[PDB]
Amino acid sequence: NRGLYTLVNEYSARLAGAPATSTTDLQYVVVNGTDVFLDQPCHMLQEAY
Amino acid sequence: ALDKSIVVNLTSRLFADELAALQSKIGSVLPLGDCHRLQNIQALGLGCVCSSPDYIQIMQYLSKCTLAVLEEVRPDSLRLTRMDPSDNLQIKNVYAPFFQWDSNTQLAVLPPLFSRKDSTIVLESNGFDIVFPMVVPQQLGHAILQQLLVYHIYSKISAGAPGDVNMAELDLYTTNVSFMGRTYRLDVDLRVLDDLSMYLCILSALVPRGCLRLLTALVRHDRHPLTEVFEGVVPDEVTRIDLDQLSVPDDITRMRVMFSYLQSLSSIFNLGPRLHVYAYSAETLAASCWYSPR
Amino acid sequence: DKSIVVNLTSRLFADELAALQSKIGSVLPLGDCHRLQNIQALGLGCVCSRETSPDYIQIMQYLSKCTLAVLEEVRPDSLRLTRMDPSDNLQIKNVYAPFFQWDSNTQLAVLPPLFSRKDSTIVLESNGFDIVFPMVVPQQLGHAILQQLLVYHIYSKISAGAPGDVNMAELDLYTTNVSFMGRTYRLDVDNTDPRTALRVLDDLSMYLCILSALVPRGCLRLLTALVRHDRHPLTEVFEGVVPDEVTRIDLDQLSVPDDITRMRVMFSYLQSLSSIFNLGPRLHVYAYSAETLAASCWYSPR
Amino acid sequence: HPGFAMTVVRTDEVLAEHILYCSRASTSMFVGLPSVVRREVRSDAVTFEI
Amino acid sequence: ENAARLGRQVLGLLPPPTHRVSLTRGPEFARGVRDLLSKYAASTRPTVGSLHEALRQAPFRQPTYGDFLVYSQTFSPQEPLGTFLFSFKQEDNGSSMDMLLTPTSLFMLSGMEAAKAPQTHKVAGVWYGSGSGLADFIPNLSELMDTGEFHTLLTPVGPMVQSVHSTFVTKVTSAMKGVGLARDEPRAHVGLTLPCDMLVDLDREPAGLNVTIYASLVYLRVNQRPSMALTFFQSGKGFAEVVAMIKDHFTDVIRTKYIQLRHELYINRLVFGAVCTLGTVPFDSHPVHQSLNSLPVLVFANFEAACGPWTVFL
Repeated sequence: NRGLYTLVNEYSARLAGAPATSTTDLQYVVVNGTDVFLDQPCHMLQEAY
Repeated sequence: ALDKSIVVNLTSRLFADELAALQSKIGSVLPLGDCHRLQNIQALGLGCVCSSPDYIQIMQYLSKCTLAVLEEVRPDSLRLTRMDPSDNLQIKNVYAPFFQWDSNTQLAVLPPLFSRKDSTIVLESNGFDIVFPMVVPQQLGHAILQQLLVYHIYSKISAGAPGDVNMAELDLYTTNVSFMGRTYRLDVDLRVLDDLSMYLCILSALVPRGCLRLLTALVRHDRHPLTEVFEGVVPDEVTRIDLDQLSVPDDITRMRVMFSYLQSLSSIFNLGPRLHVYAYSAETLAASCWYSPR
Repeated sequence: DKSIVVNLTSRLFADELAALQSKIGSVLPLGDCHRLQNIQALGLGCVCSRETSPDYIQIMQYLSKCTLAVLEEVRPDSLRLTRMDPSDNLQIKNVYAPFFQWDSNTQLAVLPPLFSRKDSTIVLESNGFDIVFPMVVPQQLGHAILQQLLVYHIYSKISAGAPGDVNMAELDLYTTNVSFMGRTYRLDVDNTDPRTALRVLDDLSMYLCILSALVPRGCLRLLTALVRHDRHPLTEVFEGVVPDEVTRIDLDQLSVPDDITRMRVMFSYLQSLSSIFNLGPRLHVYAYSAETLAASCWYSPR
Repeated sequence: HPGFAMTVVRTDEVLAEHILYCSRASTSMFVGLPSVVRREVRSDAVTFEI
Repeated sequence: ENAARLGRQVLGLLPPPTHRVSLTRGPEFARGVRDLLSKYAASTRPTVGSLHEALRQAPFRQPTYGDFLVYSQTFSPQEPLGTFLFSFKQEDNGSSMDMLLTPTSLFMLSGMEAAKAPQTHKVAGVWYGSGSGLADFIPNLSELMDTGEFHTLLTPVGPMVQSVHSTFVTKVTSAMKGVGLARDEPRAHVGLTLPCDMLVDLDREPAGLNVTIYASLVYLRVNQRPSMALTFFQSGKGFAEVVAMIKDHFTDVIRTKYIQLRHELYINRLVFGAVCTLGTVPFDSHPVHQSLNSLPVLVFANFEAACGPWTVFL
């Protein structure tokens, strides 16, 4: 909801709200984000393809 | 001589409100995930397991964990101090609710079971909520629990049948705790103790069968002589149980189930993450001690 | 420095050198904390012999007396071991034969050989002795075998006294098999000396009938409100048939200040059962490496 | 066919290889000096951390 | 010539000397603080010689002493240096002075028989008159032996180290952790001393670096009035065996108690004893028998003291 010069600053830095894990069997939810390299653009635009 | 300093960095600065709440709890025993020194915020506190709580899953976790003490809270980061076995430290009494420690006592480290204002500090600069344990003297630490274990049982009988429990008789003998000549009125509005009351009552019916079945098998000339004395403490009605009404494959699974609720209930009260205070000042709240695991 | 050199007073051969080579880095208990030591102290089978019946309690009861040491070097004239100080950071390597996966922050304890004596016993015929090895096991199975080994010595006494009491086929599968996650394991208990396993059972019957004399009645009345009303996931041992003795204690009414004095006294006899379910020493692992099988723990006995 | 349709939502990953451009003199770096402080002493090893 | 080679292996394996900084002179304070700071700064750099200087450090630990401040009416001036100490903390609102219970003093609070302990009653008859001044402070030596809460109040501390005994108030220093040394600078090994009357020794058996010393406080009733009893034990058998060995010692007491309490038997009466863990003794150190005005008193060398909680046994 904040202005889009404080969202572009916050886009790549903060890992967003509860994304999935990687290289698992059943797609669990991530925690501790250790070496987690995720980019989810559908969390900002609020859309699905 | 040796380094014990666990610098907890933060990805973002603390709020002006969130900083001053941690400034108070600057002497405080905290569980902590790993022993190395560069860690994130997600490794400290009981928020890894407690941020819908359960009792035994935290109590068994506090034995296996690595405990540490606050020493400094700067804005951008924290700094702790790792607590070794037989290691002298300097703890401050800060825990809400206040219990008035004493010198030459044996402080034990318990899970929190009071409200979410006394236990945790909610941080929103980073999205994590650190949880402080319950550091209470050991003799008071069990009287504070064996009375609330009484309260959690009788508040389930009056939910099923309200005519059996007197509310006025209940909160006159349970909510008061007398230790060291002082009375502590506790605060109760208990989903923490729903693991014990289902383990202590599931053990409540296996013991009258389990002590007769274990006496009818152990009868011989070579009986240990003290068991002749405790052959009379068992009541009249317990010595009228017919052990033939259960099958032989059923009487095995009422021992192996029974012996596991004997030990695992006995183990969590003989857990030893305790620490021996040898100096305490009642108005400065600073106490020296030495840690002693198990 | 701390070390233990152990002589092999005769000699040793080339087959048992390769047998002692595979058993390197394993914890054995030995007799005395001297720098010099002979072969008679290192065996856990100085009490666990072949021609006599073993006593798995007394073997385990022997194990909380001894000092515990880790092998480093196997020589044809000597065995050089390193010892374990009672408050010491050290390293232990997962050599042990029923493979159970450890991790960091686990809780180890040393047990007698309870699944295969023949694996642990390697015989040194050049000196007229056999050296017997324990197994280090996390305490979730450390206790669960001692729960199972005492259930055997209850029901084996009933079946050997009169075989019409106990059906033998249900006796073998239930009293010998240890239930673990994924796997069930068969204990090596067929010809034992149960004479010190009954003294442990003769100490339960003092603590247990005290616990039956002062059950708090509010916990009894919560069972009768739970075994026939609700279907809870761990009460399903108790079916709708409640035990009849529980209902025959319901004849008195509830009293809160007379169940505080029962909850408190029952509480201090539950703290007494940690003198009868004791394991040996404890090894608090604080780091583990799964590709090398090397744990680094903290030794604290008793 | 029961009397309701449904919409079905998924999430799917992609191993993407990336290109990072970064312009000249964008950042100023400050580098200190290393220091050696030991922090685990055992019977087998005396560790350090630089 | 070969002894000159050993003169290098000694002088290269010694610990580094402790720095002495003179605080009385002026230009000798400058030369002493500088050699802290010029020598610590070369124990931090990442070269090989600076890592060579960080490996010579010898971290020997020191015990943690307690400072206790006792009435002289409840602590005798004739106490052997190394007597064990029990604290007592029933009430807190005073917080003026402290009660310390030596085992020859707690023998009078119990009222146990002089035929169980023959020698230590005569010595407790000359250090204390009738046990009154010990028992003037506790109005519950009849209601803590019924309800069974006496062991919950004692916290074991450690042996005597230093006692400046005065006429009215005695100042006592103990050693809680570690080997008990005298805090004063000619440091002597003040080991723990027990009378041979109290201690009951339990013992092919292996020995470690350890033989512990336990304290059992046993409730009983003599002359149909409540009166406890306290004995000391010594065995390196592990906690599972000693609890089985203590119950053999008290078979004749459990039988003769519950006969006296056959008809009336309240729930508070059931608790019987409690076992603490007082400290360890290294094997190869035998205790030396010693007589004091005559009282047969063991003395232990290198008793390093620990502390365990009281666990009820029956």
